[PDB]
Amino acid sequence: ELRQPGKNTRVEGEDATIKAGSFTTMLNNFCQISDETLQVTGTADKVKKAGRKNELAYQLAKKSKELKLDMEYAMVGAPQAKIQRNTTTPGQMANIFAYYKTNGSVGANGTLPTGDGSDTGTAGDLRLLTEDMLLNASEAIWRNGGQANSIQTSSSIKKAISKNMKGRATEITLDASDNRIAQTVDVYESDFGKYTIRANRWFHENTMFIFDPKMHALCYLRPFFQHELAKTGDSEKRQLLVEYTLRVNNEKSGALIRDVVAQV
Amino acid sequence: ELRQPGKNTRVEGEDATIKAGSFTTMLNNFCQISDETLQVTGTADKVKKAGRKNELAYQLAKKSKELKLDMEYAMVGAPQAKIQRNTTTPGQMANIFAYYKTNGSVGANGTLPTGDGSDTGTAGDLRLLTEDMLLNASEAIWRNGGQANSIQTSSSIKKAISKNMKGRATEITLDASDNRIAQTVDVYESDFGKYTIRANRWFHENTMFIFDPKMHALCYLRPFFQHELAKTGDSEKRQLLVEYTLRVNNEKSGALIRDVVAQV
Amino acid sequence: AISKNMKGRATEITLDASDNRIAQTVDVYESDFGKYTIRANRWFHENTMFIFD
Amino acid sequence: MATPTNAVSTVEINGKREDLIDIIYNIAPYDTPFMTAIGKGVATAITHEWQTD
Repeated sequence: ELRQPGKNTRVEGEDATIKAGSFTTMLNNFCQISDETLQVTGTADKVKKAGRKNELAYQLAKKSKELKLDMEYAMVGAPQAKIQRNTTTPGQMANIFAYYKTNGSVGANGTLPTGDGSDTGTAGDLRLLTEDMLLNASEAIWRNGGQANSIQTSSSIKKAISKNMKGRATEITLDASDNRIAQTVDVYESDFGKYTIRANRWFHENTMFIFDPKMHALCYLRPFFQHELAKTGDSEKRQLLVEYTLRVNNEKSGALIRDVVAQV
Repeated sequence: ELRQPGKNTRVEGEDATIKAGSFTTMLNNFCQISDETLQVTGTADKVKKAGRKNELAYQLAKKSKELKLDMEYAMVGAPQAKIQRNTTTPGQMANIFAYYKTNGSVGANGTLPTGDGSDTGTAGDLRLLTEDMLLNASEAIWRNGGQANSIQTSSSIKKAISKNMKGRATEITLDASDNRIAQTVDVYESDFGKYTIRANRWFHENTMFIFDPKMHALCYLRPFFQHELAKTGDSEKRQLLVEYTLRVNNEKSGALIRDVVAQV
Repeated sequence: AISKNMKGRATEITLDASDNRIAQTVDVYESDFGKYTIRANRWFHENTMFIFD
Repeated sequence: MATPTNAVSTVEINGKREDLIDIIYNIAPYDTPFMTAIGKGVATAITHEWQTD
């Protein structure tokens, strides 16, 4: 980042005085391992059943879908702080709840995260969702030069926004001849940015996230794979594994509003 | 159905831990019989009449129409719970009122059905129709992954909706110079779904049904037919029979709102 | 009376302030169950209305 | 949580090459709207003066 301007008046013919420069900042994240296991007895694969030819493939497909859902939840489901792996303790991811601390807002008696990813702070008292939070977040993003253009939140907050938002309005009129009734709010505009609002099934409740998709990355240390375990009897065992990490390019480009309740 | 995501942090290189899978759920329904009978004397079929040539077919057509109407009423006319048949008890099938218990709503001191089809619950006190009922139903349907696009209700509820719906709007405007008055509400749209509202003559009052046509089937054990009875005099008798049942694929793809009244 | 106060489903009935013409007449009534054209009859019995085909 | 006892893991072995991406992320803004709006000119002395009426 750059430095704040100052007086900078200087004196004519002066011997040059050296001014200190600016240095970069280091950030890092750890890796996480996810897995899923399955065991099916031999006799269950031979009996005739309705809708399935082989039970193993059915269960394996369901487990793979659940593993992808687990990866998404680990990404955005709940706050998470980085933990260094050890021979007795698991290694943990640092998600978005442990990085964004500048342009966001927190409830009363709440503490912001440090910013390195080692902690996520403490939650505050819930408050009603107002447009002032969105306006302040957009202004803060604009001040820091961010280019966020996407908004994601839980289904309840999306429902609350669509039902009663009335941005800079007081009437909300509808023609009597119109035969269609719609409750849909997707695009938010202001002097500082343009955003599209979308709902996420697995998003953490009482949270809103304004972000630029290009400033986040998911890095695979080991791409998702699977293998079969050792045969020790009349059953078959399978396992699937993946190893991943998450990188946030710059915290200043987004905002995270927490402890916001919808529909009172 | 699938399961909710969780922590899923895992430890490097540990012995694989086996966790249980998911299992399906079984649903079933019974069959029921409907009939009609007609007897016409020989004299009535010989005299001249205005508008008819043969009395028997003239009555039989109306009897068949009434049988179809009775089938429709058995489907949606009133709540019904399945009853096993014996030598003294008629067999009864279960309609939609005994299957939908997830995305719907009931009045105060109301009880939801069990779900198997053995009971329909207890009705609550009537309450006014509001926008948030439909909005919450749509959100619940969207959360469970259902894809419904039809709404059906009684004539009185359709009249009430078309009069004072005003979804998301605080006022309705009409041009003073306009000479056309219209009262028509057909399509309800939100960020979670989109439905078209239609009125049913035989629908149960104080009920609204949001559903998808592709998830409901009518199964004929014996297709509708008719036959001759024994002759015991100067008269002719006919009988008509049908045997059917109803299958609901998944109650999570629709909603059933109960105990709503047009006027307090 | 019908043209005086109908306001079908409406709540405001607005009129432009700059409009120099005032019109007060209702001819077509449309609902979910039918469409009707309203006409007055000189010889019709008083205090009666007839909806018919 | 076993991490079998004599298994060679990331903890034991040495010489892991560090990964550091070659991109530096800077989005600090730098704009001077007032400089762009106002006009430009040339001064030829320490003191620059003009008149008004």
